[PDB]
Amino acid sequence: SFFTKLTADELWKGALAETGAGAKKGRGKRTKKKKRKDLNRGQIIGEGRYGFLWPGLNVPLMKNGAVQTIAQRSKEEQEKVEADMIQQREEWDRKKKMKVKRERGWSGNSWGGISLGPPDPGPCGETYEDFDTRILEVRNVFTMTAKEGRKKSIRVLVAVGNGKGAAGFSIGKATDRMDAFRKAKNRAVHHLHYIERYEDHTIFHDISLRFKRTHIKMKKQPKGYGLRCHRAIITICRLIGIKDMYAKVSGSINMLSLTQGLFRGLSRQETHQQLADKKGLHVVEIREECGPLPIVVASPRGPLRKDPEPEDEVPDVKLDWEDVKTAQGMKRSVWSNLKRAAT
Amino acid sequence: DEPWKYLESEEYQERYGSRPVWADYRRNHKGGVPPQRTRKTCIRRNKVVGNPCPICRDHKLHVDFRNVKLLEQFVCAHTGIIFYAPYTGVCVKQHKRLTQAIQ
Amino acid sequence: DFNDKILNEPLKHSDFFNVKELFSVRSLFDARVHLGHKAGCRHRFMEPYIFGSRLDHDIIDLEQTATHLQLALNFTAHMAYRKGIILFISRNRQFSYLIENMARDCGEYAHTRYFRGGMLTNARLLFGPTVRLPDLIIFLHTLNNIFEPHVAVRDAAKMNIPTVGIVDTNCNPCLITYPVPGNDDSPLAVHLYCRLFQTAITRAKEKRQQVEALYRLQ
Amino acid sequence: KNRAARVRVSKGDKPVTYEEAHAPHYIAHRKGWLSLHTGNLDGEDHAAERTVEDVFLRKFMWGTFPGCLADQLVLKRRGNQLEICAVVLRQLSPHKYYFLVGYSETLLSYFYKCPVRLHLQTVPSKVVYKYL
RNA sequence: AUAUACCGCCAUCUUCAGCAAACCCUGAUGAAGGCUACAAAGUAAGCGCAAGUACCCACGUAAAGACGUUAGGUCAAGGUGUAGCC
Ligand SMILES: [Mg+2]
Ligand SMILES: [Mg+2]
Ligand SMILES: [Mg+2]
Ligand SMILES: [Mg+2]
Ligand SMILES: [Mg+2]
Ligand SMILES: [Mg+2]
Ligand SMILES: [Zn+2]
Ligand SMILES: [Zn+2]
Repeated sequence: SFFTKLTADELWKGALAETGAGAKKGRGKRTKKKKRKDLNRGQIIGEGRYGFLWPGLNVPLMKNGAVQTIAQRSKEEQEKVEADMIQQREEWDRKKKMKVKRERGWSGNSWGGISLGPPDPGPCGETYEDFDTRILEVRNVFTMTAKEGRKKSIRVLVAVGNGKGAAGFSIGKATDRMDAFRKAKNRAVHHLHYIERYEDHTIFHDISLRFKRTHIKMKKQPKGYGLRCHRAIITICRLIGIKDMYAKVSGSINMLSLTQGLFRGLSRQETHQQLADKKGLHVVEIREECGPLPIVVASPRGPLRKDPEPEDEVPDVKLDWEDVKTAQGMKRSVWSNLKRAAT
Repeated sequence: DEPWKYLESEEYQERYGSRPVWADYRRNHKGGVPPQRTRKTCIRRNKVVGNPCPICRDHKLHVDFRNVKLLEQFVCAHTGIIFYAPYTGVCVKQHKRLTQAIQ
Repeated sequence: DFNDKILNEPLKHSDFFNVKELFSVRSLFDARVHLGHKAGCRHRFMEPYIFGSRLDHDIIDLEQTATHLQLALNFTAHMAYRKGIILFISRNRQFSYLIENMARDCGEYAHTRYFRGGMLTNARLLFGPTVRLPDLIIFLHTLNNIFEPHVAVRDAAKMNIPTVGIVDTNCNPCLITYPVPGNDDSPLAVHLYCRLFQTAITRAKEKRQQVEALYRLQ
Repeated sequence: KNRAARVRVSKGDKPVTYEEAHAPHYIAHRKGWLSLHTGNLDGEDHAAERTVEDVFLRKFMWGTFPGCLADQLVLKRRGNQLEICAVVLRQLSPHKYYFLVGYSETLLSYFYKCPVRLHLQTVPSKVVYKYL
């Protein structure tokens, strides 16, 4: 009955069944979810079956300086208005239900190559529009409790960078995905590593290191070489501003340790000015395109050392069997040199 | 337009900007490493297939030897070696056409 | 731009605020700053500041002492002339009264009581949205009662705040920007440091005042 | 665990009003009755009729002023007279407000054979007492 | 028909005191933790406990008693999603 009727919000609650058993324990549902709808906004207070014209709400009260009165909307006008409402609801539902196209990063259903936009503004006011974000991984860690049992909390790792040699990574943990994202983005913009680069696009020299049982070898390359590296390394290099490199990872594959070790290496790298100021000699670069020409890169800011470095033959050097293999060419592997995508 | 004025036009800039054309294109393929041989063609029987390459989807473009600032899009300005079709994201047909055009 | 010129003028001049006249090695030996804990209390990073050992006791290099002290005083006086806010820390209860009193007399501020977690990093949330953190920290006792490095040096190195601490044989001068070797525990040395800082900051303040008065005249 | 005329606590982004924020055991302790009549008192009668007409007119005017209200009604029945008191938002036009006021007044009068008056207080946005 | 879709209403540990948004820090920036007052990293919105109100008091009795566990009970108070008789 009319008295039996009641407000719509409780109807929608009971129809959705948002909470009570389906949600808890994480059992969820087999991909059926009823979307709430607002009919209150849809039709204005005027519409009815009997299309009486109301000068108070439906029609302007005065026309040509003449008062109006109640009148009848005939059958043709009534059905016209009905068709208009039908089509309007159709376009409303169409615009409601549409595709969602978030840029495919590393793969579908993967949160790797997506950017969340620049960092959030600070309280004092600091717009980081130049900074860009990327999400390295996403994993749903669980810890158990007496009353809750399995408790899901999402952890996220993110990195951010200018594109001008300044960047930084961070982590964010929370029950909500967006909240964890925001936490991690703020943490990263607060914790920033800066790294130098030789010609604005490369490291100064080849590096090889290990970090928590994760071995890495990053090799300098000239211009137009490309980025044949892990996808995470490529994202962070895009953020840094360097556009060519080679990189290989062996042993463990853990994203956080990888990022930490890579940033550690790129921060401990040596600049040519520092190396000259340390050694006391003039640096000389030689190219393959340019002939036997000494190209001075940097000189010691202090006084030059008179005697040169004594040429040391058969030096004590630790090197890699993989490097020796690649130099000898006897190595063979179908998976090494491929026609991969753009950079 | 058969001439190369579509590039100097403003619609090309606003649609691409200062970046290359191949930069925005992305391939749908199997997991991890993509196939080493691109699709054979982007159009067939006056019909276009899904996810076509950019030069094929933009019919206004014309692969011509004369458009130097276009044909230099793919070959690196620092390395005279042209890029391969899996790199540029285009089909083999227009790839070969572009190769002989640039030659 | 002339304001920046005035701010930069004292930079090129060394000992421009007359800090060398303040201290002398005689006064240091009188205040017993050369003392140190036993060799068992020795620390690797503090080794090079130790001139030697005697009777299971360590002795500090007073030349390095005076050098670092001159550098630190000149820095503090430059910051005071620049209006940079300075904050003292000394968890030692034996001198909190005196330190707060000399801080009042100087006009500069201090914190002798228990240091609270996240006081500096989360200082915005603690106090308010916009708060002017002190541009310089100093330490009259680097270590806490538990004899571990106070959290303030780490937090300051984090938020890029310079620090000037007097380091005992047990302390870690690695994180400190301008560490001054000395005797943290002796009241004579404590009073000496307090008076030196009083003189320094007061000279800097009055010099800034007279300089800005001269510029207003001109 | 009892759930009665009270709101579940959320993360803290839930604007809540006084009456639905407070519990049903704070009626006389920290609230007032929305309706005011003597049918509940001893000696009188017609309490069922009072209550049914109360709920009827509440739901009626709620559905004839959709999206404009920001609280429950307050009814004041002094002898034969009836006074409705509501709080609404300044969303729609005063034209519509006055027209609907007159319409509802006339309908209530002709239906319940009762002298009726109505008062409403405008607010820019519905007041919030807490964020639950 | 489905309380193993739900709202609405409640049993329950509770004859509990914990639950916690938003920040910071530690662990090599891991799952996670953050307790020492003669004090060593926690700061805490909010909820609840509590306080106060009801009965005869300030005690006592009632009332209240959060986050959640039992897919706890209830489609037969009423309404309602889905599946059905129509
Ligand atoms: Mg997919
Ligand atoms: Mg009960
Ligand atoms: Mg049940
Ligand atoms: Mg009870
Ligand atoms: Mg109570
Ligand atoms: Mg059950
Ligand atoms: Zn094609
Ligand atoms: Zn000591």
